[PDB]
Amino acid sequence: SQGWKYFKGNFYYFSLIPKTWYSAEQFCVSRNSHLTSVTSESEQELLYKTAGGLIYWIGLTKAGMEGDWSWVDDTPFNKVQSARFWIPGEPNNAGNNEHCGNIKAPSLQAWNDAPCDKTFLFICKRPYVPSEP
Amino acid sequence: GWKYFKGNFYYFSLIPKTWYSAEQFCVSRNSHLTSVTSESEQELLYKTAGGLIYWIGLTKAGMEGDWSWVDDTPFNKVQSARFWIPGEPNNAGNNEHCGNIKAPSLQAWNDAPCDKTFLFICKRPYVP
Amino acid sequence: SQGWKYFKGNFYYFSLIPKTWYSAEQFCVSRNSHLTSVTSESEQELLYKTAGGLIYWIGLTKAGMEGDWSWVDDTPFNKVQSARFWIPGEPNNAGNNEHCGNIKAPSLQAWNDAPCDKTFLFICKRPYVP
Amino acid sequence: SQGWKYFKGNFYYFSLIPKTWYSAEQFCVSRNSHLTSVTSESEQELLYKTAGGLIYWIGLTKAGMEGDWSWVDDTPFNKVQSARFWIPGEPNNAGNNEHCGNIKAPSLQAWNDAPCDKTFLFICKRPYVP
Amino acid sequence: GWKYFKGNFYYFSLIPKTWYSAEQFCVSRNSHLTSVTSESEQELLYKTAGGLIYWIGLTKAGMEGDWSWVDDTPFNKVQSARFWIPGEPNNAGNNEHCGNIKAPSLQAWNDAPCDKTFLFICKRPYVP
Amino acid sequence: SQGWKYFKGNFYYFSLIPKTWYSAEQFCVSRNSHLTSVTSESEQELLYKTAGGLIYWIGLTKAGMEGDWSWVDDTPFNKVQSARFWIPGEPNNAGNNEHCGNIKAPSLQAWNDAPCDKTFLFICKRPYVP
Amino acid sequence: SQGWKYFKGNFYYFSLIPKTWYSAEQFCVSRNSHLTSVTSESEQELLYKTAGGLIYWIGLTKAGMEGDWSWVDDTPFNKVQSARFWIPGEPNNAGNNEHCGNIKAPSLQAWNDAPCDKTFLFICKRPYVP
Amino acid sequence: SQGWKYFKGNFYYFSLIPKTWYSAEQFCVSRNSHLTSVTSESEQELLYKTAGGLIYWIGLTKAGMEGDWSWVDDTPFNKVQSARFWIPGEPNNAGNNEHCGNIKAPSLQAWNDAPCDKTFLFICKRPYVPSEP
Ligand SMILES: [Ca+2]
Ligand SMILES: [Ca+2]
Ligand SMILES: [Ca+2]
Ligand SMILES: [Ca+2]
Ligand SMILES: [Ca+2]
Ligand SMILES: [Ca+2]
Ligand SMILES: [Ca+2]
Ligand SMILES: [Ca+2]
Ligand SMILES: [Cl-]
Ligand SMILES: [Cl-]
Ligand SMILES: [Mg+2]
Ligand SMILES: [Mg+2]
Ligand SMILES: [Mg+2]
Ligand SMILES: [Mg+2]
Ligand SMILES: [Mg+2]
Ligand SMILES: [Mg+2]
Ligand SMILES: [Mg+2]
Ligand SMILES: [Mg+2]
Repeated sequence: SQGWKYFKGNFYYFSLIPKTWYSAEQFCVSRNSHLTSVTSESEQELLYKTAGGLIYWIGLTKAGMEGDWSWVDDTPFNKVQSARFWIPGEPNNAGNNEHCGNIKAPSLQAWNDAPCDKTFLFICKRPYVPSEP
Repeated sequence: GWKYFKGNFYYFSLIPKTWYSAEQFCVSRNSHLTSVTSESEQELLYKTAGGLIYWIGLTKAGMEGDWSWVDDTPFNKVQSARFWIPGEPNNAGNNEHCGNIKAPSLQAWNDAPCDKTFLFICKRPYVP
Repeated sequence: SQGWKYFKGNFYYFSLIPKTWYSAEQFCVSRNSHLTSVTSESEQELLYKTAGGLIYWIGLTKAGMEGDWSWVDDTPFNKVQSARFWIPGEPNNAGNNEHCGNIKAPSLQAWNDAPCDKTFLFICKRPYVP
Repeated sequence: SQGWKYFKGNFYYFSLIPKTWYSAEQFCVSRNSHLTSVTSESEQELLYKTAGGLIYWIGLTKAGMEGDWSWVDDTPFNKVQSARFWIPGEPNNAGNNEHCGNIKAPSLQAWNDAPCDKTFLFICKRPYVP
Repeated sequence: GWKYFKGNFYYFSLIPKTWYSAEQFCVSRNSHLTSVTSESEQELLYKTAGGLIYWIGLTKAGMEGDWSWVDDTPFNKVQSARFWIPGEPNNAGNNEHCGNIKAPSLQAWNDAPCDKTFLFICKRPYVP
Repeated sequence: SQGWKYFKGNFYYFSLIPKTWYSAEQFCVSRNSHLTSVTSESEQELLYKTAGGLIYWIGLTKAGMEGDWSWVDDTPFNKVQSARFWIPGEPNNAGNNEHCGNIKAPSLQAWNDAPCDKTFLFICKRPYVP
Repeated sequence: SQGWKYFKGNFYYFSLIPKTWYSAEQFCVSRNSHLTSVTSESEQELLYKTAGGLIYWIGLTKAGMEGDWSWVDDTPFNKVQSARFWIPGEPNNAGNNEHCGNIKAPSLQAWNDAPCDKTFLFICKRPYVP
Repeated sequence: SQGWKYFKGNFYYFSLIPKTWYSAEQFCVSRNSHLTSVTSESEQELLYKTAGGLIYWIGLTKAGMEGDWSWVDDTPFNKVQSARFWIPGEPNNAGNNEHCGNIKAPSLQAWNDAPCDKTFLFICKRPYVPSEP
């Protein structure tokens, strides 16, 4: 597929069709990828600038017993270093039912919690694995 | 309301949810949507289900869309072929990427769209 | 890789060279496999009969903070259903240092815990792919 | 334990007793941690300066049938961005037997591959989780 | 080599081509991949085909992926349901958007990927 | 729209108001239909029996440079198989001006050509949608 | 015919005899042409200047169950880019019976909808095909 | 679907996956569209500038008895006014088997004939039909 943008050792797909969070993950896995994690300011900047005004699912979901946030790609979640990327006042767990996260605002403070069963465009991340000629 | 069988507890829900919302329900209860790895466990499940459809932990994984178990039990294509309803998985509409227990038989499983809501079964390990 | 034996949807490799548990694991992963799990009586039977009274690393290892036993292939470990597959009195954690497990006796009570850095022959399991 | 050191959302344990790579990773998992991953220059610099010229196992290990490097804490391994962190000429798979990695040189270019069965001090990592 | 039947001529090719390359072959011969609109024409085709698979003018059209005829004969869902192999069209792999004559029966049609190569049948009208 | 009669996968509307051929066509298209084609004997039978000995525009019209007859619904026109459905001696092109066709006689030899701008009742055909 | 006029890859016939919209379109099809479409300002200007203040049927006709305008030569009708070409206030469907369109006013805003059964001179178009 | 760009009363989809010419058409029809026609310089400019260096099928195909070029959307083909949009020396009917057309060069002279059964990205065109509020 076209549509995979390179950045710092990964490729990033910004979908054209909207899915629920899990259906989006399943499309990523079928493409040897996962909904993206975000572990730096420069990655966050890529995603929000590319996103423009459109809302995209990323790999953020609740998991374990205390519903701590987690990344579907299994990156260990760093709550300290992730606090800077939430919209102010998010996560707000609107109606006690917002257990997945998307990029919503055009700022490094971009993430919002939303219900997993809601449909949005999504971002996949696929590793690049070079090899010496 | 958990039912005990062979080292696990099983929760047959009362409320329907999508496949992933059921899976997060189970993870909040220290469990996962159930795997099925023996004819006796298939039989416990379809006898308990009383003819109603329940999501189980079957979902697709990889580019080739091989089936997998959300609890990470390796999925055995050969030993489980017998556990599908004849004709399934049929991938209806190109959008059936999760599995449920449907027919009261060893040949019980169907593929269904993951965003459909059904009752669901969690499996929690008993650790004495 | 040759010398794989087929049973119920998996192939099994019985090594002829001893490794530590982890290095055994590494060898299996280089052959697209894992040290084997054991999840039914017929599989245990295959494995101890095949082993021929010789000792092999299997995929048993402690994990998490309670040191509960686990499978390195990520099969959920069923403690109740596996209790019958340990040699009586195992796992005894000799020296407080036996954090891996092997097939040691030719019996359905076959398994012993042993130190991970001891070297034994090992059993890999690989899924049959159609 | 008293001696966990804090940086950027994670705590680090520098061991005082040497272990094989897997026995080190079991000790980290018994402390609710894993052998450490390295995902930025600032983290590599903390680790090699703290190591103070002593060799420590880190979470580098081969995985998959290709033998690509990975992190035992399941952080996706970024081969492009990690190339800066190996000592020049490593991983060199000396002896065809170097399947685990440690912090060896006091430099941003610090890592070596070594036999998993060698004993070295080791470094565990765990995120702060309120 | 054209076979005459009920006001049309029919060409059973000797060379296999994709569905659209066969259709352009037929258009270069003042014809189209055949429509089928009666049991007698179905029967002429599957008896002449001698058990071999031929593309015919069946292809999908609209957002709902209704079948259509390339020669613009309106496609009658009710009168043609009988002309499919039982189970078809099954849309195998999500990529079967053209039709061929496959089984020697009134129940003859299969859906297949349009980029597969088969022999093909053109229909040219006879205008006295 | 009501008053549609079902036969073999289509519905048929027999108007009660006369139009020119084209305006009849327009009316059918506003009801998601076309002036009807006729492609089997049973359909012709339905249509002339229903018409009850009254004259109706059908979808027959000349098109292309030879003035061959055609169907406005784009069914390919089968000249050989339709010859039996014209009244003997039709189409006679009276006045060199009869470029549309109607069902006129209650017989399988039913059709006549007539001028397009004459007004008659008309028959629309609409596919049954499941 | 001698009198076809050429512009931008197409020839145009301005009739001398008036016909209903459909009988005009049949006359164009007997000349290997269609009532004309209009797809640019320069084509509209050629047509209204040539028309010289006389009304001509063009290929505008309703099609589909919604009654959207279309071109009889099957040029996809661009409703956005055609809005400039209607006389202000048209199509006004006078009488609920105006299903065809003609060039009426000598202006870029030229088109009116009129009853298809009205007789007017008409304009045929055909591409040059070497 | 996102990915539909507006221009002069139509929307234009530049695909992310490559198909044969007909399979591309079939995807367009499933989306209530067709492979695009090109009837002006300004439309041609849109397509080649958007395309960049990537090759896309357009609606150009041979049809009728003399294999004249035609548009799949049924726009009548104007050979005079289309001559300016072919790459120099195209169409060349390489190996007597090039019966479909794509946009290839980054110029108003952009079209090339190629075999219909070859796979390329493709462009669909969908009409916009406004209605007064
Ligand atoms: Ca929220
Ligand atoms: Ca199914
Ligand atoms: Ca022991
Ligand atoms: Ca080395
Ligand atoms: Ca099929
Ligand atoms: Ca007559
Ligand atoms: Ca008017
Ligand atoms: Ca060429
Ligand atoms: Cl950062
Ligand atoms: Cl232009
Ligand atoms: Mg997409
Ligand atoms: Mg419940
Ligand atoms: Mg060996
Ligand atoms: Mg220590
Ligand atoms: Mg041939
Ligand atoms: Mg009426
Ligand atoms: Mg005249
Ligand atoms: Mg696409």
